[PDB]
Amino acid sequence: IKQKLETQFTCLFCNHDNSVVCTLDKKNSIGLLECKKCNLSFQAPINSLSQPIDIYSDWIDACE
Amino acid sequence: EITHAISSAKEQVQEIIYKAQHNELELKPGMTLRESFEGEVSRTLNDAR
Amino acid sequence: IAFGFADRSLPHFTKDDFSPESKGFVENSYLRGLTPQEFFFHAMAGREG
Amino acid sequence: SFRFCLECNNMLYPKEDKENQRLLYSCRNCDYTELAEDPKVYRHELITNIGETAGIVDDIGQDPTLPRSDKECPECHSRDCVFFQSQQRRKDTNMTLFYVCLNCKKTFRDE
Amino acid sequence: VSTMRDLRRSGAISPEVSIIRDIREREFKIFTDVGRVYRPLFIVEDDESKDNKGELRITKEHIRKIQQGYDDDVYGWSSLVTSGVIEYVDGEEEETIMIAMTPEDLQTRSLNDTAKRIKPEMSTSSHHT
Amino acid sequence: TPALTVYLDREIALDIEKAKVIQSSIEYTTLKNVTSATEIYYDPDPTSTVIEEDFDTVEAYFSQSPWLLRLELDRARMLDKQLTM
Amino acid sequence: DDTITTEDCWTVISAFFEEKGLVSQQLDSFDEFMETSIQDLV
Amino acid sequence: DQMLKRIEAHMLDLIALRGIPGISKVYMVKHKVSVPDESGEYKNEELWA
Amino acid sequence: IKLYGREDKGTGRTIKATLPYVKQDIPIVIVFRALGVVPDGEILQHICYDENDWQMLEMLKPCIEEGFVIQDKEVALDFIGRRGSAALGIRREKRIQYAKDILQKELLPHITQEEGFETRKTFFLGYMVNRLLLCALERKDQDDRDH
Ligand SMILES: [Zn+2]
Ligand SMILES: [Zn+2]
Ligand SMILES: [Zn+2]
Repeated sequence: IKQKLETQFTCLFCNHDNSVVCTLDKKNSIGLLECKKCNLSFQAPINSLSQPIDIYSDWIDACE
Repeated sequence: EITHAISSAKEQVQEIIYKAQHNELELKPGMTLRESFEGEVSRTLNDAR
Repeated sequence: IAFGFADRSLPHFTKDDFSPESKGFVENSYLRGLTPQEFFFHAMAGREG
Repeated sequence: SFRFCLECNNMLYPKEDKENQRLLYSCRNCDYTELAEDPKVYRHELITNIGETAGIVDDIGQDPTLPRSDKECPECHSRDCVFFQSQQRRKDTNMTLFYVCLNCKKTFRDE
Repeated sequence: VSTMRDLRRSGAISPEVSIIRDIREREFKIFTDVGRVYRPLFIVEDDESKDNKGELRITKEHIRKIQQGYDDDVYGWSSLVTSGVIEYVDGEEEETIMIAMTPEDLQTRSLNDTAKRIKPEMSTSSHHT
Repeated sequence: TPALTVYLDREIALDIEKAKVIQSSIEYTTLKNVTSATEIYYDPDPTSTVIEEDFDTVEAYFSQSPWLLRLELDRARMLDKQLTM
Repeated sequence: DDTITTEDCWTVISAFFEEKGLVSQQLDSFDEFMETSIQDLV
Repeated sequence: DQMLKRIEAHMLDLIALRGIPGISKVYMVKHKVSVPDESGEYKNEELWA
Repeated sequence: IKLYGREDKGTGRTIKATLPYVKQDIPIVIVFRALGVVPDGEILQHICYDENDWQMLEMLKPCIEEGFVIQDKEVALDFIGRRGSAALGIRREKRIQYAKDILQKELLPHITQEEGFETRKTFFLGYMVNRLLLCALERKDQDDRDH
């Protein structure tokens, strides 16, 4: 079951807080993120030990 | 009289231990080896007292 | 009386003694007066009560 | 008794060899695989009697607190040695005292 | 462990430091913290290379001296501890020591009074050290 | 302290053996009790086994994935509960 | 070296108490604190 | 390979051979009860339970 | 150190450690790797001093099973730092050193705080887990909290 998490993470690009959703897709070991203002999304494989913090950190690293 | 009664009770407990050591003491239903062993020795000592 | 120490009640006896005195049988009566270990065991019982 | 590779040090996963009908032991961080000497894979039991004699040490005799007995030693035939019961904390442990000598320290029972 | 205990009794180690030896664990611990609890005990000679085995290290000489208050070539309890007859012990160290209730037990006894306490049987170890 | 007091039949209440049978019936002994060991042997050949513990027995009894789930049982438990393997 | 009587033990205990006393632990702890502890904290 | 172990676990547990579910153990308790007799008196009668 | 799992409930008996200044537990193998012993052979030999005790091997095996996504010091440390109870967005730049700090210090401080002495910390962790399992094997009694 996909969970849509409106986590308190801020978006780097759109200068808005709480405009980031770090969705979880463990079925195919995939990461999804939805933004609310600039609507940007990040994709990355995720394992059993990965968590929205890990996805957010990997997103930050990718953006930089 | 009472001293010899105490000696007899102590001897009974001695032999009970000697048997329980050797896996020859009967196992009381519903209780394990140690628990039945303790219950028996306690009954013996209370009775001697 | 539990084996609070390593495999015995009080350090004075050797390890793994199951005899009455070795686990809390006060042999004498008050008039005779208890021996030290037995006095300690009696103290345990009284505190528990 | 699970083991690893001698160059990768990761554990070996038993993966079936469909083609040759043989069991292999292949790691995952490397391509190092070897033969399977015994078809055993996983072995679990409910009636366990292991650990009774696993508590054997050589420094037991010198300890004064260890009791002293009168039983005969089949190896040394001495008359000054100690004894002890199993160190199993399971609720099904018995009172079979593991008599021990001071030269061979053989665990034998006086039943 | 033997030599360390010797060093402590000689005074070359602070007595409150405890030399605990664990056999069934094959471990050997020592402690020097603040807040441990300890009590003294006589040192019964136990090495089977002399008559004194099974006999107290302390001797009438020491009692006479302590009465005097000055040793003959202030001689107090500290002199006793440092001289090799008394050493402190804590609960943890107590874990692995066999004690005689009184000096009398240090010698095996041989009666049957009707109005006095009776000693424990203590028959589970036919040999005592 | 969950506990039941079960009254037996008048005939069985005075009958020790039928009381034993009834008790054995009610007693909720599951296969976990009887089992003694569980070992997974990889038997590549469905037609036979490479293990001497039952090779003769399975072969005499004879006349898919090869993974085999082999479990042992304790004779005492089965005989005491009177149920056979 | 004859047997050590009970009065010998009482002698030893009297010497002990005279050296240390009753509240020796309180005073030893406090004096050690004043001599060393405070300085090391700073 | 893991599925075989999972089957092994589910087997060791979720199979019931005999007896009502929820009965760890049963005791062959003996009982004594007052029972009326032919003459009208009440007589003891040992009964299993 | 908490021995998670129940009897045929909780699936494998995973061991998840608790560390200071964190909001979530960590598997034992991960902390083994993040402290210098990344390979499994060193890890098992340090934890285990009774090879014949197959029960230890199979009971720590689930940790090995889940301890394969991490294979080096760095992702292990970031995993640790990714749950460092710190701010959000310390990135792999400073988060790795945050993890290295929280591991060198704040952990077993009574042993040491300098670098190049992780051998002591790993040996101590191994002893701790060995004792914990032995208690989990009921080969010795749990220490009496009133002792
Ligand atoms: Zn945005
Ligand atoms: Zn590999
Ligand atoms: Zn021998």
